[PDB]
Amino acid sequence: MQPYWAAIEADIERYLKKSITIRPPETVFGPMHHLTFAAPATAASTLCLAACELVGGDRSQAMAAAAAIHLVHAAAYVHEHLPLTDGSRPVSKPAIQHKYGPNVELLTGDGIVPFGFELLAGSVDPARTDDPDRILRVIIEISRAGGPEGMISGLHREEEIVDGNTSLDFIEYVCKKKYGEMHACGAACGAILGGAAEEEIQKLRNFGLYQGTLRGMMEMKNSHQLIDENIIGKLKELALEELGGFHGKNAELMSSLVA
Amino acid sequence: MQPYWAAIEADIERYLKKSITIRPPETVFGPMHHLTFAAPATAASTLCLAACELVGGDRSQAMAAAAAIHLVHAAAYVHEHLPLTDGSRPVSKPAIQHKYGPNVELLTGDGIVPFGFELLAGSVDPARTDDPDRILRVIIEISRAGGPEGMISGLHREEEIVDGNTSLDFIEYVCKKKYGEMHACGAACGAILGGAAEEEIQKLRNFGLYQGTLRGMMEMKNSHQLIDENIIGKLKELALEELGGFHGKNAELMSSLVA
Amino acid sequence: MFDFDGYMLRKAKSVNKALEAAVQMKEPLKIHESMRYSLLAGGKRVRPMLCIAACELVGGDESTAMPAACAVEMIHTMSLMHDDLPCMDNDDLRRGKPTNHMAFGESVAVLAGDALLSFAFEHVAAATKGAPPERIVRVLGELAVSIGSEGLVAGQVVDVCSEGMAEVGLDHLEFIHHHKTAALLQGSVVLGAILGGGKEEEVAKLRKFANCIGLLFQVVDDILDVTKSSKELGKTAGKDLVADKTTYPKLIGVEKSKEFADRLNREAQEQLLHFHPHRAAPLIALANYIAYRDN
Amino acid sequence: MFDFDGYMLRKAKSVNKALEAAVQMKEPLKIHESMRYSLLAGGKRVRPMLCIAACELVGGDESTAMPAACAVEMIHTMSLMHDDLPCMDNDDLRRGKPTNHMAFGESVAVLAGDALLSFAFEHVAAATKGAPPERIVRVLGELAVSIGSEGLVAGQVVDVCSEGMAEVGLDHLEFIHHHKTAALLQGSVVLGAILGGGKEEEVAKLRKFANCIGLLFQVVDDILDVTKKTTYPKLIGVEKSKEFADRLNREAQEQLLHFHPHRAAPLIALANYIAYRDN
Ligand SMILES: C=C(C)CCOP(=O)(O)OP(=O)(O)O
Ligand SMILES: C=C(C)CCOP(=O)(O)OP(=O)(O)O
Ligand SMILES: CC(C)=CCSP(=O)(O)OP(=O)(O)O
Ligand SMILES: [Mg+2]
Ligand SMILES: [Mg+2]
Ligand SMILES: [Mg+2]
Ligand SMILES: [Mg+2]
Repeated sequence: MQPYWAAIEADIERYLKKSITIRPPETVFGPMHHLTFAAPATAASTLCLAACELVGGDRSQAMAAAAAIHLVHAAAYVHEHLPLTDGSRPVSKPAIQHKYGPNVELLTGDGIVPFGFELLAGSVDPARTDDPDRILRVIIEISRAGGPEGMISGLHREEEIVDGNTSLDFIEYVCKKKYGEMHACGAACGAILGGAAEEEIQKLRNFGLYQGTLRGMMEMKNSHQLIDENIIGKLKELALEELGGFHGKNAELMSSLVA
Repeated sequence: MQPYWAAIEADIERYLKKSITIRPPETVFGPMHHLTFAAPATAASTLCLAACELVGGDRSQAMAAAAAIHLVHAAAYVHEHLPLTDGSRPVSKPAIQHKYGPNVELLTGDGIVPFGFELLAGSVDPARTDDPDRILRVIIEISRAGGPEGMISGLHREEEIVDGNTSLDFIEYVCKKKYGEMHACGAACGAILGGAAEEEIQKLRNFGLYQGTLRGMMEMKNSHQLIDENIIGKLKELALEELGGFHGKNAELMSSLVA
Repeated sequence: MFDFDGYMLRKAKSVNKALEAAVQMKEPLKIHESMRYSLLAGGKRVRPMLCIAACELVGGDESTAMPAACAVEMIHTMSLMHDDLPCMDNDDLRRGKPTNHMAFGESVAVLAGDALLSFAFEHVAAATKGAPPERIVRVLGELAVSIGSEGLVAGQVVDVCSEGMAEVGLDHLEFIHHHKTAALLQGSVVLGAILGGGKEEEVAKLRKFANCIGLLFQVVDDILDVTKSSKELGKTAGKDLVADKTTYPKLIGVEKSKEFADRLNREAQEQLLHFHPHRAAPLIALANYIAYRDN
Repeated sequence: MFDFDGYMLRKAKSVNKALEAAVQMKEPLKIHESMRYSLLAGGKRVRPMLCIAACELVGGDESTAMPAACAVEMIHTMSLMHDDLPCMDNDDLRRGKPTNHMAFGESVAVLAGDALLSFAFEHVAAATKGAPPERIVRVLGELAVSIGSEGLVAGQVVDVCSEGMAEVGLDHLEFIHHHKTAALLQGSVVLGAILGGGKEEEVAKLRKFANCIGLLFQVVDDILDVTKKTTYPKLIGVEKSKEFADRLNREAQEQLLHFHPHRAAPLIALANYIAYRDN
C-alpha cells in the first residue's frame, strides 16, 4: 500500500522518459517532453499496471497502455488549462503556469495523444501471438475513454459547475465522466493485457469506474464544500463489492485507494 | 394524405373512440376523450399496423399497440403546450387553443399514458400463444420511447432552440428524439407483434427512425425556413434503404410513406 | 414478538438503495437530476413496503417484487411533483426541501414527472425476474388501472373540480379519497400478491385489505394536515383548510375523523385474519404505522 | 483516364455518406454539433480518396478502407479547427463560413477537435472489417506516426515557430511542407495499401508517390500565387520551381509504373491534376 504504488509510478515514468527523447527539432520535442511530465500523474495508468499483475501478467505487458493512458490524460490536462480569449471556458482559479505559449501547448497536446497509440502499436511483439488482438482491443478502450463520450464529455460538462450552486448528483456525474471512464479503462486494459477472462475484466472495469469517480470526487472536495460522507461511501461499497471474486492483497490492495 | 394511410388512421380513431367512452365522472372522462383526439395524428401509430401487415400478421394484432402509441404521444403533446406561469418553457409562438385549464390538462395527460398500457395488458387474448411475451416487449418499447431518453429528451432540448441562430443539425436531433424514436418504436412494435425476426424488426425500426425524423423536419419546416432539400433527401434516402429487402403490395405502401 | 421499527428500517433501506440504482444520472442531465431530486429526497416508502410485504405474505421473495415496488414509488413520486405545481396545489415544500418546480422550473418538473411515470412501466416490465411473462403483463395492467381514469388520476381531477364544492357529500368525498389515494395503495398490495404467486382468493382478500388502509391513509393525511406543522410534515401544511377542499376534518371534525381511522384500521386488520398471524405481522404493522405515523 | 472529376466526386460522395453516419449528433450535443460542423462541411476529400484508391490499387476493396478513409479526413478536419484558433492563425472564416470556435466558442472547438482525433483511432480500430488484427494495429501505428511529432503536428509547431525569422532556407521550408502536408497524405495511402493486402515493396512505392505529390502541391501553390516570408519562387525562382514541380510529378508517376494501369490511372490522374491545376 506504500512502496508498491510508488514503484509503479516510477516505472511508468522511467518508460516515458525513455520513449520521449528531446532531440531535433527541439522546438517540437522540448514542449512534448515538458508537458508530458508537467502533467500530474493519473491513477488510471497505475491501475492499468496493477490490474495486469493482479491477473497474472508481467508489468511490461501493460506498460505501453499505461503510458498511452498517461499521455491521453496529459494532453487533456494541457488542453483544459488553455488561456482562452473568449472566456468560454470557466475561469479556473487554480491557474497552472505556462512555460510555452497557448498555440504551442494546443499543438503539443495534439502530438502527445497519437504518441500513445504509436507506443501501443509499436509495442506489438511479433513473437507473441496474442499481442495483436489484445493491443487492438486496448486501442479501442483508450480511444473511447479519451473520446467524445468519455473524458471529453466530463471536461465539457465540468464547465457548467457553479462553485457553490450545483448538486452532488451532477458533480458525481462529471467525475464519473472525467475520471471514472478513464480509470475503468485502465483497469480493464491491464486485465485484458494480462490475459484475464471476460468476467475478471468486467469486474476490474467496474471497480475502476467507481474508483475513479471517487478519486475525482475528492479532487473537487477541497473546492465544493458539500461532499456528503454518503457519496464516497456509496461508491466505495459499489467498488469494493465488485471485487467479490478476487481475494488476497493485490486482490484487496486495489482497495488501498478507497481508504 | 394517401388513402391507405388515411384509412388506417380512421381505424385507429374508431378503435380509440370505442375504447374511451364518456361516462361518469364526466369531469374525468370528458377531457380524457377530448384531449386524446385534440392531439395531432401521429404516423408512429399507423406505422405500427402497417409494419405488422408488411411482415405477415394481421393489423388487429397491433391495434392496441397503435392506440397506446397515439395516447403516449397525445399526453406528451398536451403537456408540451401546457400554460406555465414561471415562464420555464420559452413561450413558443404556437399558442394553441385550450378547452380546459392547465390543471385538468396536466392530470389528463397523466391519465392517458397509463390507459395506453391498460389497453395493451388487456388486449391479451387467450386464443393467442406468444401473446404475453410480445406484448411485454412492446410495453418496453413504448414506455422507453415515451421515457426520459426518448420523447422527453427531444421535448427538453427543443426548449433550447432559438429560431434565430440554431443549426439544422441540432433541429434534426430534436426531431429524431421527439418524433423519430416514437416512429421507430411503432414500426418495431408492429414488426414484433406481426411475428417478424430480429433482422426485420431492426430494419423496420430504422426505417421508422428516419421517417419520423423526416416528418419532424417537415413540421418544423414551416417554422425554421432553412430546411435544404439535402437534409430531406438524406433522410429519405436513409429510410428507403432500410426497406430495400421487402417486396410485395405493402412494400410499396410502406415505401410511399417517405416517397 | 415482532419488531416493526426494525423491519421497516431495513425494508426502506433496501428500497432506497434500489431506487438509487434504478434511476442514475445520465443525459439529459437536468431531467435525470430532477427525477432523482424528488425520488430520492425521502418519503416513508409505504407503497413499496406494502408491495414487498404482500409478495412475502403469499410465498414470494423481495427480489421478485423490488422492481414493481420501485415502480409504484416512482409513480407516487411524480404524482406529488405534479400535485405541487402552480396550476395544481402550488406548494413550496415537499419531503423537507423546496418543491421540484422551484428547483428546476415548471418545465423540467413536468417532464421529469412524466419520465418517472413511463419509466415505472419500463422498469417493472424489463427488470422483473422470477415471474412468468403473462404474470408481469397482468401486473402492468393492475398498475395502469390503479393510476389512471378509474384510479389516481380520476380522484385527483375530481379533487380539483370539487375544490369549491360547498355541497359536499360523504359519497363524493369517499370517491376522491378512494381514487386519489386508496387506488395506488391497492395497486401496490395487489402487484406484490400477484407477483408473489398468490391465488385469486388471497389477492381478493388483500385488495379489500388494501382498500381499507388505502382509505385510512387519506383520512390520516387529512388529519395530519391540520394538526402538524410544515416543518414536521416535510411539506406545506394547512392549505387544505383555507381551501374549500373536501376532507374528513371538514365534514365531521378532527375527533370524529380519528375514531373513523380507528375503525378502518380495525376493519383492515380483520381482512388479515385470512392469513396465518405470524405471516401477517408485517402487514399488520404497516397498517398501524399508516394509522399512527406522525408524518 | 476518362472523367477524373467524376471519379473524385463519386469517392467524395461515398466518403461524405460514411462520415455522416460515423459522427451522428448525440449528447453532449454541442461537442458533436461542433465535430460535424467542420467534418461535414464538404471539400474534395482528397485524403479519403488516396486511402481508398491505394487500397483498391493493390486488390483490396473500398469497404475495407472506408473507416480508415474517414479517419484521415477526421484528423485533417481537426487539424484545421485547431489551426484556425485565435492563439493560432486566428481565423474568423474558412470556405466563406464562420470558423468553428466562432460558431461554438473556443472551448468547444478545442474539445471537439480532440474528439475527432481520438475518434479517428476508435473508428479505424473498431469498424475496420476484412483485415486481420495485426494489420489493423499496424495501420493504427502508421496513422499516429503520420500525424504526430514526426508528422503533422511537427509541421504545425515548426511553422508557427518560424513566423519570427523570415530567414528560412529551402530545407526548412521543405520540412514544414513535408510535415504539414505530405505526412498525412502518406498516412492515407499507407493505410489503404496495407489494409488492401499490399506487399511491403508496393507499400514503399506508395509512400514515395504521396511524399512527391505532397510536396508537389505546395510548390505548385507557390507558383500559382506568383503567376496570378518564404516561398519556392523566392528561394529558387519560378523557373526552377516549375522544373521542380515537373520532377516531383514524374517521380510520383514513376512509383506507379508496375501496378495495374487501370487501377493506377486515378492516382496518375490526381498527380497530373495537382501539377497542372489553374487555381
Ligand atoms: C396522502 C397522499 C395522497 C400523498 C402523500 O403521500 P405520503 O404521505 O406517502 O408522502 P411520502 O412519504 O411519500 O413522501
Ligand atoms: C490536393 C492536395 C494534395 C492537398 C490539399 O487538399 P485540400 O485541403 O485542397 O482539400 P480541400 O479541403 O480544400 O477540399
Ligand atoms: C395523490 C397525489 C397525486 C397528490 C397528493 S393529494 P394532497 O395534495 O391532498 O396531499 P398533499 O398534501 O400535497 O400530500
Ligand atoms: Mg392535491
Ligand atoms: Mg398537495
Ligand atoms: Mg496555420
Ligand atoms: Mg489557418
